Amino acid sequence: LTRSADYLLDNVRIGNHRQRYDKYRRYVLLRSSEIFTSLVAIYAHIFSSYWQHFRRFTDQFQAPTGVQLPTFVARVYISTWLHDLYCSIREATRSISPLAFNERYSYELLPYSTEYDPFLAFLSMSIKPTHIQHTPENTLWIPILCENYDWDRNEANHNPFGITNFTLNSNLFYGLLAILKERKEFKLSTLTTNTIGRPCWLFDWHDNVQVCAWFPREANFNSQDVTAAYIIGVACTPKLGPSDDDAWKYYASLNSVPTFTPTEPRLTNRRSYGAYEVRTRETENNYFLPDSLLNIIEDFTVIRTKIRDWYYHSRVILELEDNSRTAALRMFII
Amino acid sequence: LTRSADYLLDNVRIGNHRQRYDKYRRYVLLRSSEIFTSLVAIYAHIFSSYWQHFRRFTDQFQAPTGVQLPTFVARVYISTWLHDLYCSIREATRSISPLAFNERYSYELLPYSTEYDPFLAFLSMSIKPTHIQHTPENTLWIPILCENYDWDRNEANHNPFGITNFTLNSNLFYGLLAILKERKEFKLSTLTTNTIGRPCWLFDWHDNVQVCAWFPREANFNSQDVTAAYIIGVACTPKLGPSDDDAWKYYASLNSVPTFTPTEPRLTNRRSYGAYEVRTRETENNYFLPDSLLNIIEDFTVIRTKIRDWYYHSRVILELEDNSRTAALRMFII
Amino acid sequence: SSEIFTSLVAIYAHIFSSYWQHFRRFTDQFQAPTGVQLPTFVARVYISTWLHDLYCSIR
Amino acid sequence: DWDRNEANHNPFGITNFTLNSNLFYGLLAILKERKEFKLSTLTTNTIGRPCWLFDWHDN
Amino acid sequence: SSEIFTSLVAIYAHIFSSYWQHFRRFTDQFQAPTGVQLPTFVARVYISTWLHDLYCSIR
Repeated sequence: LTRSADYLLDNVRIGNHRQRYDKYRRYVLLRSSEIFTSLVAIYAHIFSSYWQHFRRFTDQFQAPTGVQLPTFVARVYISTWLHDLYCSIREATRSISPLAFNERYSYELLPYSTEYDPFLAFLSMSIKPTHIQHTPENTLWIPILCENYDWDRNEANHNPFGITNFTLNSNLFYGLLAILKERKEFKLSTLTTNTIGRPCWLFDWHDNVQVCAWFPREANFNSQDVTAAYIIGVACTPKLGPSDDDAWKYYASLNSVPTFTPTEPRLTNRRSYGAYEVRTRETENNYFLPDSLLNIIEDFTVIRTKIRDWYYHSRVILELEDNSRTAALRMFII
Repeated sequence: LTRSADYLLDNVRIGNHRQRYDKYRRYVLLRSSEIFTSLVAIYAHIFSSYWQHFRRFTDQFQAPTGVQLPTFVARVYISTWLHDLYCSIREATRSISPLAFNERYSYELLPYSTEYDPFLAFLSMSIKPTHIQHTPENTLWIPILCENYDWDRNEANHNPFGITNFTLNSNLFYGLLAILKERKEFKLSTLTTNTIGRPCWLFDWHDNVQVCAWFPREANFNSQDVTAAYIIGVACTPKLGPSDDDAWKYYASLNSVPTFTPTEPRLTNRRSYGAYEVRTRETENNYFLPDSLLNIIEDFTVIRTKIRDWYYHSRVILELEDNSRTAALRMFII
Repeated sequence: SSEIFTSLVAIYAHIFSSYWQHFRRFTDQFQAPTGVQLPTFVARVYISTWLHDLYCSIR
Repeated sequence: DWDRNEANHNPFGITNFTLNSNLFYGLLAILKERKEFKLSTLTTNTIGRPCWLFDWHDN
Repeated sequence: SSEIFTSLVAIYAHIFSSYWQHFRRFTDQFQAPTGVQLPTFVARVYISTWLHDLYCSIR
């Protein structure tokens, strides 16, 4: 059936058509403050495990409040890593998608360090303009640390992103880097200058422990990205996966039945399915009717319409005429 | 980081869990009435350009009311091919998915032919239970010719599906097969005995020639399937792709604006995207209100819930806790 | 393209009618419009298709 | 004056322009199997010949 | 920078129109600002991007 296929392809009759180009750039805002706290909490314990090498170094500093000194050290460490993560994303967007560089990453910063522990040097490698394949849209996701970046040159009051306990201290950071370098138990790796990241920061984090991949495992991730998502025990991005929601139910008083895992009676029948599914339920306890039913009842004291956006992987047939159908059948069966 | 991943895989923390098995069965109802019409129309053309070879054999039969003899011969040919396609799908579902055999294809027919032209043989090879990979749900789509069949043994009265001009005729069919066999113009092909088909019949057909694939091209189809779908110039199934539904808009009477492919504004934002997208609108003429909302209007002389069903490819993290996070981090940075 | 069509139809109907035994059984299913002989009608169809394809050749 | 209806297509101003797919392809098959009639594949040149460019006068 | 722009847009719209069977489906997603044709729209975007990048190359 390849002669008919080739004949339909020589004309533009059929093909592989898409409306988006291959690595279509999508910005996605990182959490950047939940990640921060998760990492600070995971690193304060590592530091406390070997605190006999930091108890003298930290005698020069004073913690802001009842925060312990290992948490202070971890906070400064992670704030510096975030500061440098901005810069690593910025240099990655220069070789891939210069438009993201022009619109979101134009401000220049040099990184405090080129060496971090093997894990933060792994997320530095991963949280980058990552590429996802074999989903309906072939996308290049660009991580965004913040929408408006609030830069500053005095690095004592410097808090570019809106993180709460963000603290830059070059004295603390560089003393701690010397400690981690001279100690035989701590290992430091240099940051890799790659351009494409890994999906370790894109999984969807749901109710109990339900972390679920909205993209195929093949060509996307290899269980080392699930490990990095595991050590960051929180979501790195908002929910980006597909959802098949039903119609709205309305209630006068807050008699709303709790969302039962016994599968509360959904109104509409399901349309799309996956191998793993999570059922949720959103609420709106003060929703005002959309200004049209109000009109209708006001002249009472209805026509419904809905926009559907069917998204696909590609368009396969471009121009259908009977003569080409008959010619393709004729060169096949004659 | 592979040591940490093996640690998180021996202790079963991360994984590849799915709630649905690999070739998950899904019945999809075939058109079989539009397919029949378009196949008859495209085969009457190939028969009338070679009518000297069929004119003397078909002088003994009479077309029913006002049908031309090529159209009548094509109707008989296509009706017999559909009869045998039932049996192809039945014997394919017997082996794989024996429960769909028991509940959809229990009735036994005997096939009239093991030999058709190359294209009807290709379609017999393709409209078996197709396997679709790399969509959120790894699926096995099973074509259903009809929900109910209305069997009977009278050959001249048999219409096992709801097709208007379905005509079985044994003498005509076997004389026609003999003619196609001895004419060197026409090819014949033995029907294969495969069990998994091809997605030729599964594309989504929209208002224009906008025929689009809701599955990746890699591992699914190869543009011989696009050709086979092209020769059948109609939709073979209902629309199976995903759509990003908007919120309903309300109007008093039929005063709605026309639909704008120039993108009239949609109420909600966008959540899911494809490389190709088709925007449609669904009008509902007679919709009163939810009866609870009517109760609210009467009590007037608001709360709103909605069930969201997120679907994914797998569940990647099974059991999360800080002891395992700390262990898998320590074994990477110490 | 109107004089060419007429003269080509006229000179091809002659070649078709001297070999009409080979086209008689195939063309019994079609009907010529008003008073056209079947060789002339077949030549008209042939020449109209050739002109259709000549457009594409020049394009 | 284009249009897609095959039985109504008359892309030029010719009176008896008649397109017919079944007739054309059956006729081509006949010309192909009859050893009397020759067939030729259309070339893919780009410059023609002046066969059509001469000046025709009253005689 | 604006006479050059128009000269280049006009010269490239013709190149694009010569092979428009490969852009007629791609440009179905866009809408031209005014009575400007779609090959001119494609050429305008092409040349504007080239000018944008020409700044950078001179820089």
